[PDB]
Amino acid sequence: WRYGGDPPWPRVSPACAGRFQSPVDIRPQLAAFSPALRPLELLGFQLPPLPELRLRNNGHSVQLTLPPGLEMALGPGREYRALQLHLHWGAAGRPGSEHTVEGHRFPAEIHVVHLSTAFARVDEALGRPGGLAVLAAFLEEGPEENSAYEQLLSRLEEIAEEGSETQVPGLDISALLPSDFSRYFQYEGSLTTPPCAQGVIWTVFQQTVMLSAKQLHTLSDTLWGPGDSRLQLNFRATQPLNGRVIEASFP
Amino acid sequence: WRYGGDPPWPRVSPACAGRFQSPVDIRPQLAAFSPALRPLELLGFQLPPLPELRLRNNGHSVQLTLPPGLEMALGPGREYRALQLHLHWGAAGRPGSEHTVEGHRFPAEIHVVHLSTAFARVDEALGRPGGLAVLAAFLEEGPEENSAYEQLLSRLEEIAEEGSETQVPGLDISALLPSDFSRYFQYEGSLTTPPCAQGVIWTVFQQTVMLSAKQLHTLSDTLWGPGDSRLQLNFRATQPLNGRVIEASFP
Ligand SMILES: CC#CCN1C(=O)c2ccc(S(N)(=O)=O)cc2S1(=O)=O
Ligand SMILES: CC#CCN1C(=O)c2ccc(S(N)(=O)=O)cc2S1(=O)=O
Ligand SMILES: [Zn+2]
Ligand SMILES: [Zn+2]
Repeated sequence: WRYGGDPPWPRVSPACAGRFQSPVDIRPQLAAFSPALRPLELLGFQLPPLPELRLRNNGHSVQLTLPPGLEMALGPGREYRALQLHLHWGAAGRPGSEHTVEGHRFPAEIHVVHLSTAFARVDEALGRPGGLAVLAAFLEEGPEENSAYEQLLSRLEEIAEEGSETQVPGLDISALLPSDFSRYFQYEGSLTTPPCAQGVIWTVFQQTVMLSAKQLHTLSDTLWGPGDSRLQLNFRATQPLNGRVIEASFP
Repeated sequence: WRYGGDPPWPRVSPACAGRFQSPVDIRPQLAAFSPALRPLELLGFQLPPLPELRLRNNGHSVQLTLPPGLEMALGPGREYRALQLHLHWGAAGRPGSEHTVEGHRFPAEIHVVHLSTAFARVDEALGRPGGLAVLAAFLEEGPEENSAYEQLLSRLEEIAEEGSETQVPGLDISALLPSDFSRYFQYEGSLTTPPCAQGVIWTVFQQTVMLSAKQLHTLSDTLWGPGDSRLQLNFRATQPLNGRVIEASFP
């Protein structure tokens, strides 16, 4: 399968035509204030410089392999451990966030993928409710160079070829995420690529994160995808809610 | 394991010493109104007389094994299928519900235990997020007699012995529950007997079900448990929320 260019995704993966798919369009005034949504807890994310982390070009995105010990909680006793993170982005002049807010698509989007501590392996967790949790944040253009993201973007050139990978030194993973861990949207959806497994809890931060133009450009323009072809516009059209009510941690 | 004496429940099952156990004390004052909680939807609960259902005195409760085909959804994409239902009660002039409201203990309580459609069987579901779900309703003393419960209560004589069972014709299982599926409390808890696995979603109706006084005597008076003792006060001690917030489908 490929981003923008058949095969159609149900042909390759019928799950992708399920009723509860991701990403989705967030319409904050139809979201539901749920006071029981407490602040996110992220421990162990402040990594030292060694060991090094694997950063690969998989042709569908750039992916950082996170080590054991990144622990996350959506609620009391509802804990997770981070596996990896990756990005989604547009092209020159065009946005490529997966999730949108009232129609507005953001320049790019970070996804940090976690596994319920109730499941030992990802493949037990796939398809099961709550088995996987993704923290999503939006990246926009702001006036300043973002130093947390620079640590990755400055390494993009070395893995421009589809399938190539490099070791980067450890970074503070939490530094790539927004400021208020108490302000987010949450719904249950799916993987946004095949196999499109449902049961994924999606937490989308209410706050954005700001990158320079040199940094967003670097993100879309540096990487080569499948075929003699650029890795760009690697997002999925927003999917219908089909009766799902998006929740908000804030009024 | 039993209610009143040894063995102690953590010595049986380690999970019975978990932080997030059931039952709890529902203080509506502190419940988070959550407008994403829509009305519950049952399917296939209106059973014909054949096939018949096994009703058992397992020495801890009276338990009705339910057939295939009984579908329940907590909301869009949160789908379960019913396994069994059972009862908790007190004694003469003593209440026996597991859950209490602002300290109030009700005469008895019906549990309807469900399995997430993501799991083929209970052992896969235990301890997993949302793996099992229980619908709980309180039974109160009422003026007129309940004809739905008379179908079951009239058969208790036949299973007085501990470990005995009978076969009863099918019935509207939903008529054993309140008519209002829209107004409820929801929280994440445990099973209230070993192995006491967490990750269980408890939905507690605020509408009660009404049984005549004799019916409540029939329930509490008829059955025999371990030793030469009646089966009575077969509820577990109220457990602390330990930071969990109960949600409410209504303001
Ligand atoms: C099979 C398998 C697997 C692992 N994953 C994916 O394919 C996939 C696709 C999209 C995402 S995304 N856009 O975060 O949901 C995450 C994953 S994954 O769990 O790491
Ligand atoms: C192992 C196994 C099993 C099945 N179940 C239990 O042990 C248990 C305990 C308490 C309840 S209760 N009192 O409703 O929580 C229900 C079940 S069960 O799922 O049918
Ligand atoms: Zn993604
Ligand atoms: Zn019970």
